[PDB]
Amino acid sequence: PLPKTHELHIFGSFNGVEFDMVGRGIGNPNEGSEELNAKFTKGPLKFSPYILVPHLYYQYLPFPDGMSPFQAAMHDGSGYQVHRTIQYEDGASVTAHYRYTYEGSHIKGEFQVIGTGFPPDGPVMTNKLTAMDWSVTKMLYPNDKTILSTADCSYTTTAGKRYQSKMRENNTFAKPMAADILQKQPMFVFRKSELQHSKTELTFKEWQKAFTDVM
Amino acid sequence: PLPKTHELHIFGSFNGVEFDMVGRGIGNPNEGSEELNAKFTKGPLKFSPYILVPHLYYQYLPFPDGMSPFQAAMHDGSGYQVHRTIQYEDGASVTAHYRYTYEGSHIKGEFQVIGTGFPPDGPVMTNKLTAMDWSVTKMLYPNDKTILSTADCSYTTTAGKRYQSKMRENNTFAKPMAADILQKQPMFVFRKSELQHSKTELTFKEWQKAFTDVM
Amino acid sequence: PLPKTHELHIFGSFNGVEFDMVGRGIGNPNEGSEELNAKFTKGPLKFSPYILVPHLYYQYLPFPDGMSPFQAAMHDGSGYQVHRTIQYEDGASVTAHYRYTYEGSHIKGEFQVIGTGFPPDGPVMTNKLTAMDWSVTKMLYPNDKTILSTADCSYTTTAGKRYQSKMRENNTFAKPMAADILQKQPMFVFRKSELQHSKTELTFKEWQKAFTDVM
Amino acid sequence: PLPKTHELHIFGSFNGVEFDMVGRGIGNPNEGSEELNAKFTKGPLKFSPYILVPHLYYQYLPFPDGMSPFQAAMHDGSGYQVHRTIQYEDGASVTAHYRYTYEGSHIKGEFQVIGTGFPPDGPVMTNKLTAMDWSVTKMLYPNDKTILSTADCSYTTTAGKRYQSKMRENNTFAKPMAADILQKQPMFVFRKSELQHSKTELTFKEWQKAFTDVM
Repeated sequence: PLPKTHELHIFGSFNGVEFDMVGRGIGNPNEGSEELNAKFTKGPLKFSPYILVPHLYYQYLPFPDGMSPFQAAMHDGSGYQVHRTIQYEDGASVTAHYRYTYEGSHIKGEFQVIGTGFPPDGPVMTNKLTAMDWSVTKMLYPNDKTILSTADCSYTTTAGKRYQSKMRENNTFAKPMAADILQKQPMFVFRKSELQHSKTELTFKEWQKAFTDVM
Repeated sequence: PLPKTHELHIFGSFNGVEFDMVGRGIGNPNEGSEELNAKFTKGPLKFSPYILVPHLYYQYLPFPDGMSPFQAAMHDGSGYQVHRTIQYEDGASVTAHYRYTYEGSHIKGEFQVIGTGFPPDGPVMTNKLTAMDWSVTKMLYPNDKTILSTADCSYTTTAGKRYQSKMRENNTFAKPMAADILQKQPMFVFRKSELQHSKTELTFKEWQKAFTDVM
Repeated sequence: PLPKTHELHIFGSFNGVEFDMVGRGIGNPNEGSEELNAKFTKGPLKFSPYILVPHLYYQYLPFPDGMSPFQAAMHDGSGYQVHRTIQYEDGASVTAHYRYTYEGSHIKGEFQVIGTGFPPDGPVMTNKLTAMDWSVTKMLYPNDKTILSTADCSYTTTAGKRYQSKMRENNTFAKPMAADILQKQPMFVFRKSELQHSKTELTFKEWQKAFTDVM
Repeated sequence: PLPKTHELHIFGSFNGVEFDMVGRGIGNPNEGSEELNAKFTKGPLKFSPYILVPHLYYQYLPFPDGMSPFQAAMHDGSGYQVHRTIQYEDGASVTAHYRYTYEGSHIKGEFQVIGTGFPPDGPVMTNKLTAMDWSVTKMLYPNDKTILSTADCSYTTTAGKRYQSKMRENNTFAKPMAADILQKQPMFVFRKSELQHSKTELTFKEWQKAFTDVM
């Protein structure tokens, strides 16, 4: 059972201040596209909404020859969990844990996001991020139940210089990934993200494309 | 009030498997010592108990000329939160968030600890860790409510090759730290740990000593 | 002109033991292909020849809409230098500096390569590396004379487990890169490498392809 | 023999522009002190003289119970080489290789230093560094000929924020280090630095102190 709709709940804190957000979306699991609308609960954000982009659904991502491991684990209900760290060039750090429940073609996401060390005068706390650069993630399978994923991420700023980060995650599966997934390493994923936000809501879209080669 | 006793609740998961642990302890805040006993809330652990050492109370740490910022925040109840990431040389990662409540001289710790990507054949999952090397943490105060602390950590193993990690954390304070704290940077902290564990319990001791100089 | 032939001189040390290698080769600057043969002056190497892969010619890399900055800089003779760091998961490190001279369509490379801390019983020093995984490099242009390039690299080994590294470099240009090159960021590059080696010598090939998108 | 005098030759480049320095100094190998006078070869530095601090003689460093391995390698003439990498918070990097010859108690150092990616508007290239913070280096001995040393380094700057770096090195010994040295790990080294500079020259002092404990 592959997804068509999803809900999001982010909870946690930024620089010691609790925050919470809910959203709902749609996507196309055959084309790795998704979109989400989220209404900011109680007034504006005290930080750049662009910082939320990674935390705003790999179940929408197909692989070249068949289901992604993410899709397979939804389809058989065994599931996976995501444990992510992001280290920002100015010393800030975000840690995140993602858990999912499924009903038919509907995903429910419960995302714990904790951010600290954002400089009060930095681009995140002063809302100077203007967009997130397209990215390539590299995935390896150190064992049959664990994916290690790495990316070098970056945002454009109003200043003109890019705000960089290193993103690392483990994806841990309750059951082993299928042979035909494991035999194709490394696996890369190209992602494009678009965020438009106003005072009291945001609209998010992501396109993802898995590839082993470009030549 | 300075602390004299504490209790510990750790909850989270390692390699996707929930675990939970409680214990009780004592310490001397004039001398930066502590002692903790804990039982496992389910038979033996499925990983080296030595991996828990950083998660097993900086309120017991004084500074050279007065209270640590940790002590001052316990004393006036305004408090601090710890956000820690540990990256292990074999690709495992741990993220942690520490929160505290105070009842006079008593500390209640609620510690979320999430570990992923420990190789099933690695020294953590096959219990080859023998002890935690003595360590030096470097602390800087990038602003008046934030400490950034870093350390290069290592364990001895049965094979005799060290198991290394990099530890990084923010400590985020509700109230600005005192000017006299903010004046002395970098501040270093020496730590020694000992862990004795058996099948169904562990005993933990830590000594901590702040210093700006050794000459 | 665009390059058609090249020679290689690598000098430096691995774990404090000097080594030196010369080699010659050809490539197709319109397709991003190159190959190289090098005889060992003093018989089979003291470490895995696979470790040399990144050090065995971006002048053969075209860009999607015309010349790469590398090709342009060769064209006007103004040139560029590469300064590269590679950090291996077992604590080893390599630093490298590449300088080039040009005689028409022939490239002469002088590469200093210094490696240290490769454990004697590790996969490099005991020749357990079997191949270098295909890679994706992310390139940004923090200023008009500088590229910053990052890749997460990995080799296959005999014992099945991957041998990972992080590769970071600057490419520094004597004259600014063209505004047309500077406009399209990030720029990714896909690389495939092939190495075969005898007791006597080695043969190396590389295919590189630049892309801003896969969709 | 222990050292009492040294000369220095740094050669290399910063942001692809060659520089060269020669200098002369003295020190006390029983107390871990040194001083150096050094001259800028042509005109002033295009960059902060403070960036040079780590490149401006562990032979002066005694150990708590006897000679450091650095001093023992000098004494018997077998020697060691230093291979150092430094990663700066704004994306810059320096690699250095130190080689030494000895004539009795006189050291001759030949230091290759290569720096790239320092932003033209950053604190190095616009001369905003004001001092190098006191530092603690952690040393481990993964094998009997190899030290791994790590330190988190920081400078004060004119803009009211620190400029941080991560320094990593291997020190590689032509002869095995002594077992009395190999048995005590980790070993830490505390270092203090002072720098003064004019248009034509600088004066540098360092104090180093090895310690296994502070309690």
